[PDB]
Amino acid sequence: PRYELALILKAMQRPETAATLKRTIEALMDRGAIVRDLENLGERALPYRISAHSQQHNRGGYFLVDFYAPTAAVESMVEHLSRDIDVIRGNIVKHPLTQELKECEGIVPVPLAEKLYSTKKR
Amino acid sequence: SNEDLPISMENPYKEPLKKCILCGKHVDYKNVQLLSQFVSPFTGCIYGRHITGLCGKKQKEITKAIKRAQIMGFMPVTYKDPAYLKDPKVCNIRYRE
Amino acid sequence: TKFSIYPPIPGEESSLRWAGKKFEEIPIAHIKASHNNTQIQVVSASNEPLAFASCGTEGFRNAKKGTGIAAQTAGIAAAARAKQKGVIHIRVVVKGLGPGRLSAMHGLIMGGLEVISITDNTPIPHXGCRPRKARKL
Amino acid sequence: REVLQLQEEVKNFITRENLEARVEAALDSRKNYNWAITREGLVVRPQR
Amino acid sequence: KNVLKIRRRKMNHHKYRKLVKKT
Amino acid sequence: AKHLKFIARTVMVQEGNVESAYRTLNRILTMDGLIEDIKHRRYYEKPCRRRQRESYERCRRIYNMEMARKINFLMRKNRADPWQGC
Amino acid sequence: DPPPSTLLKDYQNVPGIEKVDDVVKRLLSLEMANKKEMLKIKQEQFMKKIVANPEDTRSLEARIIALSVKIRSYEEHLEKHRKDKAHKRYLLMSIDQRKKMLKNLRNTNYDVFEKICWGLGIEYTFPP
Amino acid sequence: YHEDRIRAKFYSVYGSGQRAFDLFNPNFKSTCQRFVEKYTELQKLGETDEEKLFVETGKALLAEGVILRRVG
Amino acid sequence: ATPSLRGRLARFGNPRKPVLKPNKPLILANRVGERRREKGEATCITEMSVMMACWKQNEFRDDACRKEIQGFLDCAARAQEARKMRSIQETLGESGSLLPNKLNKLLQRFPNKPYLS
Amino acid sequence: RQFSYLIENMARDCGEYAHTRYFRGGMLTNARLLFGPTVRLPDLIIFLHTLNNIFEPHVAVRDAAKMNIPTVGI
RNA sequence: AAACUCCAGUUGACACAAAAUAGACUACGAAAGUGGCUUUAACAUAUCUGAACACACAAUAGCUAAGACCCAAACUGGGAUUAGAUACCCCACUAUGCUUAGCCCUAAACCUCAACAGUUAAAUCAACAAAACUGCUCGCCAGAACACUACGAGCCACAGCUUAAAACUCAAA
Ligand code: FES
Ligand SMILES: [K+]
Ligand SMILES: [K+]
Ligand SMILES: [K+]
Ligand SMILES: [K+]
Ligand SMILES: [Mg+2]
Ligand SMILES: [Mg+2]
Ligand SMILES: [Mg+2]
Ligand SMILES: [Mg+2]
Ligand SMILES: [Mg+2]
Ligand SMILES: [Mg+2]
Ligand SMILES: [Mg+2]
Ligand SMILES: [Mg+2]
Ligand SMILES: [Mg+2]
Ligand SMILES: [Mg+2]
Ligand SMILES: [Mg+2]
Ligand SMILES: [Mg+2]
Ligand SMILES: [Mg+2]
Ligand SMILES: [Mg+2]
Ligand SMILES: [Mg+2]
Ligand SMILES: [Mg+2]
Ligand SMILES: [Mg+2]
Repeated sequence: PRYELALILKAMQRPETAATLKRTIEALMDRGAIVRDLENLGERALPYRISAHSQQHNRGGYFLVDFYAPTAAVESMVEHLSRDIDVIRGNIVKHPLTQELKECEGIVPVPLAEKLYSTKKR
Repeated sequence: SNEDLPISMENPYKEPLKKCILCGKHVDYKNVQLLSQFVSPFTGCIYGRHITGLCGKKQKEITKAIKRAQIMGFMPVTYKDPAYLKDPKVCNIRYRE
Repeated sequence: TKFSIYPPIPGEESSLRWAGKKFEEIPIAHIKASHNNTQIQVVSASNEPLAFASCGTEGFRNAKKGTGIAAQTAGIAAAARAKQKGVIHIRVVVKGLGPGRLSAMHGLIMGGLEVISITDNTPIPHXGCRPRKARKL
Repeated sequence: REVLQLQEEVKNFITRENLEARVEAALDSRKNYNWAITREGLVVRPQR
Repeated sequence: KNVLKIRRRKMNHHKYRKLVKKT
Repeated sequence: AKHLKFIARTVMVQEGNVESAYRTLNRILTMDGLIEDIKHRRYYEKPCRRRQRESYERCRRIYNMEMARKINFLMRKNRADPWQGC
Repeated sequence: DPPPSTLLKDYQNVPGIEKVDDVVKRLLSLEMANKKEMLKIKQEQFMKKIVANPEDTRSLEARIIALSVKIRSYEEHLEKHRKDKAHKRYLLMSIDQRKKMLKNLRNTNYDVFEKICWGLGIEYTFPP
Repeated sequence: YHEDRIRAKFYSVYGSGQRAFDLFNPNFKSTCQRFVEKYTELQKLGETDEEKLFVETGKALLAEGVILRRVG
Repeated sequence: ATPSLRGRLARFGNPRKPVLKPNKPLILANRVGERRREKGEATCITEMSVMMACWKQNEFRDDACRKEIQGFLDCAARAQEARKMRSIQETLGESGSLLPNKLNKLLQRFPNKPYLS
Repeated sequence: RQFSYLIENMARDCGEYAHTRYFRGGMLTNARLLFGPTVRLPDLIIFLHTLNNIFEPHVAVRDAAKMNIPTVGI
């Protein structure tokens, strides 16, 4: 199916960042994935401090990898990302653009619930 | 019979159903700016739908997106990112007197 | 400019200053307001301790420690030792809902310190350790 | 129609040939998923 | 309703369990 | 612990008015539910007891909001008697 | 199981699917789909092999074939999840509902009952 | 009534008339009712399109001096 | 907006388990609760603790603590009158939205009708 | 009460009777005690409003039927 | 009061535990249950009812074996209270709560309201509770107590569970 890899990489210089991305996309291809796109979301401060591979991180490079892969590749890819020392945090989610949003007509108002109690005189 | 009798039909004056501010829009966990508009600035607490004004479907989508973004490293948990404090105030809550 | 209750964000260029010092450089008064005691530690922005006082160190014992006037006295004591070290403006970080939560802050002000901000750091676990069982009274 | 649309997209997919070239092209660009909503339901794109 | 019927059963079971323990 | 400090639950003091800053902070923590949460967490509330409390609090909200809605609806009729003497 | 290269049931009869790039064939194959898509291909094979009208899905034959594919999916699921009591219930209930279908098919159309048993490899058993 | 469809559209397009209803006069005619009567007259002349029968009605009233300020 | 009550109570026709278990019928009474007096607290303690601080430092000699002593007496005088001012306003309803007596006469005219007539 | 004065005058003008005030328990069903053993009750009760001021039926509707008095009512 | 005083506060590092807010939502599941994130598998039945002679499940507690261990905590120990205190109150700590592999098969397992289909008219209807009914089916009930007991039988259960009486006794319950 179509997946989206949200990848936070260690803040590095351009050459080491390209080597990590190439090494990560090749890992996907070795597992049968068809990589569709690679997006750079920019280097930014992390929302909180993240400890990964005996190091503390405050900044990271945010990247996205849109790809198709067999269902069995996800479990194997998660294991690969856990061992790469240049990856702070990598998560694979089902691509949000696959899920089609149903149309919404609007807010149907809810009337006050009726006849909850018998009409006998109390 | 008679021309002046009422005729059966659907209400012509019926107003269109109201829609939430996010009706028809995609809620992504990567859009932290949007998600930040639905958390407390001081505590990061997700606002209930009575404050956000969202429908049930979008309150859930926003809630699930916030939780995903927080634990995936896109959004802080204990406070609203200060970068988004000057964004449009869409929630019905006032903390200053 | 209009007043902002939101603290200045470190790394951005703010105009607010206190005795020529930025918010990131103002010392911190840590108030731990427990149910049976109140502990106050004033530290520098670099985490250097400057003064420590608690209701127990001020000669209060047992249930008298868990009172407002006891915390107010502890605040005055910490403020006095901190003022001698060059502290005027402090950032207050109070954790706990004890009786000395607000009274400990008054003592800091009566002792000659100016509070520029108040921060609550009361620990709230997001799901954490199971607390002790309820009391039968 | 879905096979035709997909057949054009495959031309822009990443391969082992254009991998090094596509990586450098990504490092030079920036993708922004951030936008805000208003009380009237209007999107407010970021100032970039 | 009161628990008077439960209270009878409670005592029977308590005395029964105690008898079994004693013997 | 891993987050930045002096952002969460932080209120700045205006013109040395520390009382108004503390009242504002206390108002923030109350509206977000932290004060009641901290208090309920001092002793463990067993799940059966928590469900009963939530049910009681939800039924009270419905009743209180419905009684308030009726008061506001009838408040216009608190005007002086137009037909005094009849 | 069908080969992974097998196309999806939706894209197998589109004109020109055999001349598209190999990459496009992978993206429309079973290899790039979830297991539920493989079960739809298995259901199609059994229908053509057994039922007279492979397009009639409401016949007692088609229901027995559809349920037999679900039953095999539960058995494969439970082979990896042996403590999944929820799906163990679904399997036992589904086996009982196929026997109730087979009973009714045996009583109404024996010639079709025999082809269903041979095609699906079901050994009908009379209850004790 | 059939004319309620014409009234619903008129209020949407042109809003409520700035002229005030006088519900005491049993023969009062509002701008909407004047619009509805012209709309009915043109329909009886054989025109059957709805969007076209609505635009021609506005022009006729403007020719007669009626003020029709579109809401948007 | 009031929370929904659809499908919340255990009833015939409602498949789900009950969401709410009200111990009282959710039916509006024809009266509101009575104004609940606020728990009292000691006042003027700040001035009281400044006077007693001077006494401690001056061997309980009033001659040295005249300024603080007068301040404590003024706080009590102001607070003593505050007892009369609040009580007068509390009965008048100057600060209350409405008085429970006034709010109940209004509900008497529009009683909730949970029965058919 | 908006029409109490109007109705009382109309009754006097036609030579009939009006009761627009609070209706005390038993005016009809206990009339002999309240007025006297020889009191003559109404032969017809006309309700211009059949509801009381709490939006329930006027008690005299039930009591008129009890006393077998025909009622006209808006 | 006892307890600790290699204690407490700030900062940093750091789980095989538990899962604020959202939730004023009312969803999922046969029930038991299920509210941190991700992915994979996945939620029977194109009439209905139906197994106490079967099959598969079944909160908490508990048993067996090997592990983990923050916190809570039967028992136990100490402090206090009391006429006494085998309790309620305070402190410490264990079995246990967790994981894995097997057992055990019980709950006020109750929303004490069976499944399916249908109705809101007639008599609306003992009372209260959550208005009154119809068709059809299975299950169950027939004064109280003895009795969640005795015996028999079955069961990985051996101080257990399931099924479950009688005698004596009462004129009530
Ligand atoms: S009202 Fe349409 S999605 Fe919220
Ligand atoms: K949580
Ligand atoms: K909640
Ligand atoms: K039971
Ligand atoms: K119950
Ligand atoms: Mg009772
Ligand atoms: Mg007994
Ligand atoms: Mg009750
Ligand atoms: Mg059945
Ligand atoms: Mg069990
Ligand atoms: Mg266990
Ligand atoms: Mg412990
Ligand atoms: Mg232990
Ligand atoms: Mg766990
Ligand atoms: Mg239960
Ligand atoms: Mg039962
Ligand atoms: Mg049944
Ligand atoms: Mg039914
Ligand atoms: Mg009996
Ligand atoms: Mg038992
Ligand atoms: Mg037994
Ligand atoms: Mg036996």
